[PDB]
Formats: sequence, structure tokens, C-alpha cells
Amino acid sequence: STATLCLGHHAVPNGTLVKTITDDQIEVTNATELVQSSSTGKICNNPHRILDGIDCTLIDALLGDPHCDVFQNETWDLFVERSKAFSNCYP
Amino acid sequence: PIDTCISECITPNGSIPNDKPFQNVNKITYGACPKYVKQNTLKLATGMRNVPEK
Amino acid sequence: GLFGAIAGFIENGWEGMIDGWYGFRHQNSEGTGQAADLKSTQAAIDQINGKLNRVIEKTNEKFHQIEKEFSEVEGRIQDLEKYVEDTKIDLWSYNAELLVALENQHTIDLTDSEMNKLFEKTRRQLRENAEDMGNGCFKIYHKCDNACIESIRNGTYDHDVYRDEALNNRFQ
Amino acid sequence: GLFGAIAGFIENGWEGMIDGWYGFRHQNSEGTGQAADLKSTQAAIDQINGKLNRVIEKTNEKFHQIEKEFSEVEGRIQDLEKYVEDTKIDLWSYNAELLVALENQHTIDLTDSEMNKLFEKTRRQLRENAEDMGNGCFKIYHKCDNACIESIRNGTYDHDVYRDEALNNRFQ
Amino acid sequence: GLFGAIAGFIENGWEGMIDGWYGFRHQNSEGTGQAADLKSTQAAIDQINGKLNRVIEKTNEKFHQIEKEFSEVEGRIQDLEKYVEDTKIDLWSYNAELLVALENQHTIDLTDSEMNKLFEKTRRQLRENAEDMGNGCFKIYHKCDNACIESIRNGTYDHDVYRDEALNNRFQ
Ligand SMILES: *[C@@H]1O[C@H](CO)[C@@H](O[C@@H]2O[C@H](CO)[C@@H](O)[C@H](O)[C@H]2NC(C)=O)[C@H](O)[C@H]1NC(C)=O
Ligand SMILES: *[C@@H]1O[C@H](CO)[C@@H](O)[C@H](O)[C@H]1NC(C)=O
Ligand SMILES: *[C@@H]1O[C@H](CO)[C@@H](O)[C@H](O)[C@H]1NC(C)=O
Ligand SMILES: *[C@@H]1O[C@H](CO)[C@@H](O)[C@H](O)[C@H]1NC(C)=O
Ligand SMILES: *[C@@H]1O[C@H](CO)[C@@H](O)[C@H](O)[C@H]1NC(C)=O
Repeated sequence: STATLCLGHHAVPNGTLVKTITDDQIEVTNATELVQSSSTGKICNNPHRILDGIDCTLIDALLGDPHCDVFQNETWDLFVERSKAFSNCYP
Repeated sequence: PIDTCISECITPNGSIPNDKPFQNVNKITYGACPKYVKQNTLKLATGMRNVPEK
Repeated sequence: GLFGAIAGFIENGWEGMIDGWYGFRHQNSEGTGQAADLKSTQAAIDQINGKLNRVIEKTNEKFHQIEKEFSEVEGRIQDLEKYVEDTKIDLWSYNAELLVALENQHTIDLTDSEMNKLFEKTRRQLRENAEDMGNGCFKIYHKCDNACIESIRNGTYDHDVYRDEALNNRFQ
Repeated sequence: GLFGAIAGFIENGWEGMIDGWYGFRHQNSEGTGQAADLKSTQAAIDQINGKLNRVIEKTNEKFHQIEKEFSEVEGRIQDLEKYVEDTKIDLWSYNAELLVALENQHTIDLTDSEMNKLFEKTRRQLRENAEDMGNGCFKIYHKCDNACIESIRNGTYDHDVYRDEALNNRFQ
Repeated sequence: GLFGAIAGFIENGWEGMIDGWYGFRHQNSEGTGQAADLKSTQAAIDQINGKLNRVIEKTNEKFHQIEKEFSEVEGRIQDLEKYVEDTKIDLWSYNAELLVALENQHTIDLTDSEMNKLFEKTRRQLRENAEDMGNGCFKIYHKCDNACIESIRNGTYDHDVYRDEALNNRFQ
């Protein structure tokens, strides 16, 4: 003689644990990571002008170290200075 | 190493995507980079509280 | 969980619900049926889709800064640089932690609020023809076929044409 | 909008209401009338009047600071000064943005809460003599003249002296 | 105080309540009795016990920093050190103030929410056998002895076995 109407909400078989003001760990249907913790390991050459300094430091390229002669009149947005860089001119 | 690709944010560890607001890769950054934090993970809830059956 | 709807009197999520976030399950003479409420689901999704661009609009663009790694030991200036960077890192880490906690708490309260709002709206449609059973489910006290149920879900339910039968069934 | 009262089941603001923020409109045999509820309006106004002095008590007083504009180029010290000032500016800009967003959200929830509280109080006064029509309006099931309506608004409504007539009208 | 339960329609705290935070007082034919609801009290206590470790996990460990007190007057470097320390102190003082205000507001809303949740749960158990008197107290319309009251408090109240008598008493 009667009908029944239930109200409910969706669930998921496995859920993500997040932290709130009142709970250290509470399970929710979905969650997004906000901290980027990994890198590709390579420097993209766009959109910034990247100047790879092979064996040269910025000061050595500035002064005009012979093995730095390829860096004359160079421009950069980011000068990438390598650990293998060394000086080979007057001390 | 340098690569042929597009990325706005460069760290000493390489280029990283800047879609996330925070990063834990390196405190040295260049470009449009996420803010550096000490936490390695921060989950933002994008759904309701999950109550499975049983 | 301020309203006690989700993880409250509802007591259970529906893993068979994939159409939306909030919806109805009905059992009547014809048989069991299920549907999703698009309006409440869309309200919750809209209130959740941003929620981080509204506080941190974009990544700030920084090009030339202080040095943050040092080979040798200078003294005052290196100490000041390290102190400045450490202070900035601590403050931003606290900001991130507090923001995430606040947003998660508000999102939980928000979804629970949408659930409670749907419940109250459905109750208000069923003025005297239904009774809350206390588990988030309404007992409707009249013949309510599929058209009746869809009218309830639609929002165009007409409580007047069933009021006599419903009152006769409830209060005998 | 956590309770679904404002921009919810109320569905509409009254531009003719200038006496207060929350109030009543009544239609009975005598005719239409309107009034404002001073207590709820005052509660909301009191909870809103400060709300910024409670977090930022006053302007801090700063007299001699670092230089923030430079003509020539020095190097380390100028870079450190620029970095410190930029870090401070970014942190305070984030603080301002987050504070404004949080306070606006709480103010909206607060006003919606006061509306819902007034609604629930009015419903509780009208124990069995009225029914919620679902649009924020009560159908009262007895002769309720202007004195009756003002008693409802006053808070001294006596549901017992109308209960017989109201039950007779509702359940027939 | 978003729900209007505490300092709302409840209107009064019970100083004789020491067993828990939330509870029941009942008056029937046998006599007055009082008990505490352990589940709601435990929910509120659990949501309050941390609430600061969830934002500030621990004290950060700092060993060697800049100098913050100076005997003589140097100039640029001392000014920069003072500016950095003052900026850090102001930002952390603001953080402390805002965090305390936010947590206090949420704690008040949380306890008020637990009170309202207990009230709604009790109302939903007493489907048609009781009426809300508007002061946080239910008038139950049937013989409800101590076993009946403890069943209400327990959660295993069976509204069906009293429904006839309760309807007969309410609607005459
Ligand atoms: C949780 O939300 C995320 C964010 O949208 C969803 O992840 C996306 O899912 C779609 C599926 O069509 C993919 O195309 C996207 O590439 C995903 N984005 C990311 C960043 O992973 C995810 O599906 C949601 N989870 C659930 C269970 O709904
Ligand atoms: C997903 O669900 C399965 C079972 O439903 C579970 O074993 C697993 O741990 C969950 N998470 C992932 C990441 O697979
Ligand atoms: C639902 O309501 C709309 C508008 O009142 C109507 O056009 C439609 O036919 C109804 N039924 C549905 C969508 O099944
Ligand atoms: C409203 O109530 C107060 C106190 O019960 C009473 O003094 C007053 O006469 C009532 N009517 C009004 C203010 O119109
Ligand atoms: C309360 O309910 C529980 C479980 O239904 C039952 O075991 C117990 O006897 C009841 N009465 C009490 C605890 O007085």
C-alpha cells in the first residue's frame, strides 16, 4: 500500500586518505596531490634561453678564458653552470 | 642535461611541471615555479567522505 | 560532517552509484530503481572544481634570487641568507599545511551539506505524504508508481492529490 | 550557503525590506503585512561588525627599515634586501587573499545560518498549527489575526489555544 | 553557534552533568533521571583532542641563527638583520592569531554541531510518538518507563509498538 524512497551518495571501492582540521586520516572518494615531488631530470630548452656552460664558469667566460672563447657575446635567460667547469688561464 | 621540450619551471634537478601549487624537488628555482615546501605529499580532497558498505 | 548526513544517518555510500554523487533509490510495487540527482552533484562539483585557484591564483614568476647553497664559509652574510631562506621555507610550509587542512575540512562539510540539502528538499516536497525513517530514507504512504517517483525526483511532486490517501494510511 | 536557506529554499530576497535583514511577510484575512526581526538582524550585524579587528587588531608601527629602492648595482647585499622584501610582500599578499576568502565564506555561511535559525525558531513555535510549504513560508491552519501574527513574531505564541482548530483543519 | 543548539534553543547548560558533555534528562511517572551520551561526547572529544598537532606537527629544531641583539651600530647589515627578524616575528604572530581564532570558531561550531546531531538523532528515533517542545526537550505521548527511556538513549527504540497510543494522545 506504500512506496519507499531512499536517499544516498556514491562510494568507491578504494579511497584516498586526506588530513583535515579534526582528523589525522579520513577517507574520501577522490583526492589530488598538491606537492610536486619528482622531476624528469632534464632541463627544457624552451621557453627560456638556456646557455649550457660546458667546462666554463660565468666569470671565466666573462674574462675570456681561451677554452671559453665560444661564449663570447652570448646571451641567456638562465646560465647553467656545470660542476665539471675549470679554469685553465692565469691564476 | 638540456633537452628539447617546453617547461616554465627549472630546478637544478631539471624542469618540473607547474600545475601543482607546491613542489618538494628543490628550493632553487627559476621561472613560473611552485612554492617549495618541506612536505613530500599533501592530498586535497576532491570528493565526499568515503563510506563503503559493510 | 557537521550535519550528520554523510557518515551520519545515511550510514552508507552506494558503490553502485556511478551516474552522480547524490541520488535516489526507490522501491515500490513496480520494482527497485535508482537514479542520480544531477543538480546537487553539479553544485558540489562546481564548489569543489576550483578551491585552490581562488587562494593561489597562479605560480609567481621568480628569476634572479639570492644564493641558497654555499661552498665555503663566509660568516654574517651567509648566515643571513640561510636564515632568510629557512624562514621563508618554514612560513610557506605552514601555509601549505594550514591551507590543505582548512580546504579538506570545508570540502567534507560542503559535501555533507549538499547531502543534507537534498534530503531537506525531498522532505519538504513530501509534506505530509511521507515519513522520515531515520536512515536517510522516506516511507511514502500512498501508491507512488514510477511517474510519482520521477515527479519527486523532478521537483514537480504534487502533495495535494495524494494527501487524503497518505493521511488515511498514516494516522488510520 | 551551507544550510540552503539563502539562495536555497527561500529562493528570493525582499527588496522592499529596509527595516532589517531578516523579517516576516504575512497574509491573512485582514490583509498583507510586513515586519523585520530585529533580534536575528542584530545577531548577524554583531557577528559581522568586527571580523577583521579580531585577526588584525591594528596597524603595526614601523619607523626605520631597510632600503627598498636602489640606484646603482652593489651585488650580494642588494640582492638579499630585494629577496627579503619580495618574500615579505608575497607572504603578506597570500595572507590577505586567504583571510579575505575565509572571512567571506564564513560571512555567507553566517548569514545563511541566521536565516535558518529564524526559520527553525518560527517552526518550533508553530508546533502543530502550521506546515512548512517548502519555500520558506508557513501555512498556518487557523484564524491568525494581526495579534496572532505579532505574537508569532514576538515569540509568545501559544500553540495550545489553536491546536484543536489547527488539527481539525489539517487532518480533517 | 551555527546551528542554534548551544546558546540557542537549548538555552542552558547543565552544571550537574559531569558524566559527559552531552546527555539526557528525563521525567516520567517513575521520576526524574539523568544520563550522559558517551558516543556524542567521544565524537566531540576526538575532534578536539588534536586540532593543533594537525597544523603544527612539532616544534622545528633551530640551532645556529643570525644575531638578534646588537651592542654597537654598524649600518646596512644590522638593519637588514633587524628587518628580517621583525618580519618573521610579525608574520608568525599573525599566523598564531589567525590560527587560534579559526580553531576556536570551528570548535564552537563543532560542539554546537554535535549537540544538534544528537537532537536530530533523538527526534528521528521518536518518529511520531514525540513532539519537539522548542526548548531542546521532547514531549513523548505515551507511557515511557525507565526501560523505554533507556531504549531511546540506547538507540533501539521501537516506535511501532507505541504508535497507536501516541497518535491517540496527540491528535485525540
Ligand atoms: C579524481 O579526480 C581526478 C582529477 O580530475 C581524476 O583524474 C583524471 O581522470 C581523467 C579520467 O577521464 C583523466 O583523463 C585525467 O588525466 C585525470 N587527471 C589526473 C591529474 O590524474 C580522477 O579520475 C578522479 N577519480 C575518480 C575516482 O573519479
Ligand atoms: C584499490 O582497491 C583494491 C581493491 O578494491 C585495493 O586492493 C587497492 O589497495 C586499492 N588501491 C590501489 C592503489 O590499487
Ligand atoms: C521534469 O520536469 C520538467 C519541467 O517541469 C518537464 O519538462 C519534464 O517533462 C519532467 N519529466 C522528466 C524530465 O522526466
Ligand atoms: C511582545 O512581548 C513583550 C514581552 O512578552 C510584551 O511586553 C509586548 O507587549 C509584546 N507585544 C508587542 C511588543 O507588540
Ligand atoms: C543497549 O543496546 C545493546 C545493543 O543493542 C544491548 O546489548 C543492551 O542490553 C542495551 N541496554 C543497555 C546497555 O542498558
